[PDB]
Amino acid sequence: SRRRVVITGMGMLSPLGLDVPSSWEGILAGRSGIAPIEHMDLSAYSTRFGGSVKGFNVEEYLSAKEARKLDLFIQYGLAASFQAVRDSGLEVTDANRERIGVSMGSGIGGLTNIENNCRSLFEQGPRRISPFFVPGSIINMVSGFLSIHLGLQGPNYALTTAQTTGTHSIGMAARNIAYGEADVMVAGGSEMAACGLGLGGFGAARALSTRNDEPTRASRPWDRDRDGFVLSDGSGALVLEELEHARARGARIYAELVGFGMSGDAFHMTAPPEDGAGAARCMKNALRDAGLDPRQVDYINAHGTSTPAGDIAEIAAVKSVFGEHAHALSMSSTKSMTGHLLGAAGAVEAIFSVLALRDQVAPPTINLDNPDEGCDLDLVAHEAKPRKIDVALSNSFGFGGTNGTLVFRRFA
Amino acid sequence: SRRRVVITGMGMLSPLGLDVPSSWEGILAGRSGIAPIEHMDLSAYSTRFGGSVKGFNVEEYLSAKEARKLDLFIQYGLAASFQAVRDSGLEVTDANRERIGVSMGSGIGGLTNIENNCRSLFEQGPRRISPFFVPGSIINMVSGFLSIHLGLQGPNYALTTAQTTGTHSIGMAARNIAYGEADVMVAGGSEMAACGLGLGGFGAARALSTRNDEPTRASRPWDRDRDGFVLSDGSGALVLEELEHARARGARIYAELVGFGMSGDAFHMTAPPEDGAGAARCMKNALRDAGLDPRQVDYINAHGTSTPAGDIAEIAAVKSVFGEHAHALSMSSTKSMTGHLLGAAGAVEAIFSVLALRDQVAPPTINLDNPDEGCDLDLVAHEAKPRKIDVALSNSFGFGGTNGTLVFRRFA
Ligand SMILES: CC(=O)N1C[C@H](C)Oc2c(F)cccc21
Ligand SMILES: CC(=O)N1C[C@H](C)Oc2c(F)cccc21
Repeated sequence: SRRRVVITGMGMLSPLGLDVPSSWEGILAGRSGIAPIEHMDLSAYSTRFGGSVKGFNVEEYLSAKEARKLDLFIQYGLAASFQAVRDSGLEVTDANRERIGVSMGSGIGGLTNIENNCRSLFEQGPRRISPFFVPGSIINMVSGFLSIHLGLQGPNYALTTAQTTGTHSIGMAARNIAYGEADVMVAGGSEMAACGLGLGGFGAARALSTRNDEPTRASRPWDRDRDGFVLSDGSGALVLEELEHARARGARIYAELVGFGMSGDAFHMTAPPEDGAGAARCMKNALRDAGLDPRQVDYINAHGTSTPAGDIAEIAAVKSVFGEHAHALSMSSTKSMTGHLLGAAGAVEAIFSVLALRDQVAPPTINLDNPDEGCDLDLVAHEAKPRKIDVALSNSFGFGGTNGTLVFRRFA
Repeated sequence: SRRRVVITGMGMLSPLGLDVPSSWEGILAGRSGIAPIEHMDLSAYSTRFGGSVKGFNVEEYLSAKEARKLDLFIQYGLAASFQAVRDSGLEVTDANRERIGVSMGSGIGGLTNIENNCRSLFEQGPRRISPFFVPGSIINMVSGFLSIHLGLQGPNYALTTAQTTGTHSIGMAARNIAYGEADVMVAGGSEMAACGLGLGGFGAARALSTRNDEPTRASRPWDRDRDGFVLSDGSGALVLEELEHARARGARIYAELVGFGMSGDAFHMTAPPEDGAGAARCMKNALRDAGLDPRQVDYINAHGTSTPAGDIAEIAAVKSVFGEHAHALSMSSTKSMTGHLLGAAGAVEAIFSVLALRDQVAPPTINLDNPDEGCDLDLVAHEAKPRKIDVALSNSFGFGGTNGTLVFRRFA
């Protein structure tokens, strides 16, 4: 029968820091992690900035000879995963290794590596493709390499649900534990899509902000002057653990994962419906799953991408689900500061939602200078808001009409 | 307690055929789908052959306009999915659409689109990248497009576990139904990694057969002269359905899905442990999940990739799990005929496992001319074997050490 699931460990690389505390300090201070991209020449591109991980040292985690064969999305995913496992205090033994698994996802995975090998193929030939091309690039290898390094023999898989990946990964991992398929899961996501194909591809779709001359002000969810999302890199990982398992070993419990919702829009390959009907169905599924009155919700970490259609669909969904309570909860987009980490967005934002619960503070939506028509909720404009938070919701929506909602609450 | 899950619809593209019954006729006749790859200059490549889909007509499924937006692997995934839904007879309505979901996956995703867009980027610059590059290449777009086309509002997601993708997709969709998150799921996988990048990337690892002179004899699981796997393209999809839901509408039931197991080797990035310890744990987990004793298994559809280490690990795992029953079951690799469809392997092989139950026949392992040291099981060498089959397993053992096993049983 269905078991309870708590969060005992968290790990992060973000545009705001190389761990969780440094990232959360930036969040509460309203700091932007967005800047012109330094790692490649983008003069031919319509967008030349994003949220890079700054000063990442993979040799804090892995030998250079290994790191050299792994795409950055794997390196980031492993770094966050190692942080989360160390943060949990869990010791992997012969007695528990079959009961610990991993579900770390990505939207696009090792596009940098694939692009670089495609260049070798076209300019030189197939004789110059890296022997590590497949295991160093494909999405399931965060889960794979983490299991090899820590000895995890439980369920080993990866989700790829575009911008919903991190949320689905955590929710599905929580169901594994709930249903008895595992006692512990490391779950979240990682992304590094800032290569020519990624920036060029999102650029060709005209999905990105082109605020090149003022990158820190580009991501402005629900602001009338928003012009699309800001591409960002990094990783979030959480250690999810069955409650009695956590209690038995005296684990520090950050919060309880009480609800998970999924739904499909069945509307459009890339556009969200204006009424946010799929997002509403998803949140209602999650609140029913959590056994909650919707009035219990204190804080929503929105998807809040800074796209024209996405931001207004989320206001419409929150008003539909919460009615008059929509005006009492606080909702913010931390993508205002981090930008959009794509398949990692739901992972870092689950962590921010747990820290909102730990610290009793709603992170700000920076850059919300002029809220757009209908954007008249408490969106925590500009400055962090200390407040009572017993229940926090994290929402994600993605290409394919794919929706995910996580519901966290304080654990006594 | 848990609901029962049956198979009510199947769909396929393979190197043997453009649907299930054509592919299966090929399988029982011992026909190879392997041939030199056409319309590519593979001069510089060490492998020039594979399993292509022959004569695929996407306009049976999609408008020319929607087809131009989607990678081949997505086209193949949608063809299998549409076939499976038609085969099921299911009518989607306002009363059930929130209870019907999709989990169609891929191991490597859109390498053909990535190649073509790299060509544009490198030749002409980023402003020639296709506007539909990202949404037309990402792995969750089979689930995405299918949900939009058929109006499916249930759980919408995509797995990517390398060569285990199709097995995991089917198993996790079965869990969704068994635990009441959906009543119907479309599940499986699709792959198109011919392309220069697949043949080049697997070739760089020296993982492929290089038997260019005799492509149909290349894939020879457990044969002492095997020299690696054969890359193949296509798709498999099943309609999974809660039993009472199937009975109420008078569905034709092919078989029951009674067990699903997962494990991680936690061993190596691409090679299994010599004794297949992880594969043994996975099969034991799947049998425990079905409440079956190993003695009850009649037929195993092996992973059987034709890699020297993989094939011998499976023999050890099966001997380990089945003890004095290990010679009584029949185990065959249909990859001997189809080659290795990577993330679609487990999807087409689940279908072959269901059809073994329907038709009471073990498909052959073709090319098994000289079984290797210790390969002394009933590997159904050369010719199909009519036999009693009540319980059929399908195994996938993929990169990152990620394992899946499905257990099917006759339904009456
Ligand atoms: C875990 C793994 O696969 N390792 C770790 C091992 C210590 O070294 C490596 C290497 F040199 C090159 C590539 C990978 C690895
Ligand atoms: C030592 C080092 O730089 N770090 C930083 C990070 C906050 O935690 C770590 C970890 F959990 C596992 C391995 C390394 C590190």
